[PDB]
Amino acid sequence: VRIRRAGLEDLPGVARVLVDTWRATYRGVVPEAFLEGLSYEGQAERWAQRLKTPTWPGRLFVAESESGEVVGFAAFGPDRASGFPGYTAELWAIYVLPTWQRKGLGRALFHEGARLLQAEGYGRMLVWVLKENPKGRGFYEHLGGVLLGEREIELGGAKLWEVAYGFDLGGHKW
Ligand SMILES: CC(=O)SCCNC(=O)CCNC(=O)[C@H](O)C(C)(C)COP(=O)(O)OP(=O)(O)OC[C@H]1O[C@@H](n2cnc3c(N)ncnc32)[C@H](O)[C@@H]1OP(=O)(O)O
Repeated sequence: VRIRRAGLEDLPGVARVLVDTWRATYRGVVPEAFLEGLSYEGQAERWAQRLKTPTWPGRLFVAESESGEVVGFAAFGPDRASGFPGYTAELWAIYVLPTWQRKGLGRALFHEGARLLQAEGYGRMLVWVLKENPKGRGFYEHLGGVLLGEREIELGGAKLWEVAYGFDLGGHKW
């Protein structure tokens, strides 16, 4: 239903959306061991430390169900040294619980963050997504993202490919 900035009380819910969607989306792509390892508590604490840090440049958003549960979230911030001059912002994470997907929540989250990054003066934003994640890829391609590059990372013990999509913030109306 609605999108808003996250508060500290929203984090336990943010952590569940994160872990549950990671588990549902990366089955057979990211090692089972690693996926089983994710922690609701660990995740909630990590975001909590960030939210509590006054100088943290990250921006957090959550998507609410009709009754108010946190069923989606998105984090935006400065790029994390991706090596693409001209791309100063990055979509750190965006996840919507499987059953709440394809109802416009991801788009709404995306637009809210891009709007804020635009107001903060970032010219362009990129996003990294697993080469083997059709869901996220299809979503970004549909939204206009242009393929920028790729890199191999290692999650769990697995070496995996990741691709980047670029989006224009300046000038565009989000
Ligand atoms: C940010 C990094 O972590 S990359 C990882 C991204 N997260 C994941 O892959 C986790 C699994 N997936 C999800 O959480 C969600 O599906 C997301 C975040 C990828 C997308 O959010 P959703 O709410 O499902 O998409 P939403 O309903 O807002 O779709 C918006 C538009 O994109 C289109 N779209 C969304 N996904 C796809 C897709 N996979 N293929 C083609 N089109 C798509 C929708 O049809 C819609 O089109 P429309 O505006 O013309 O009607």
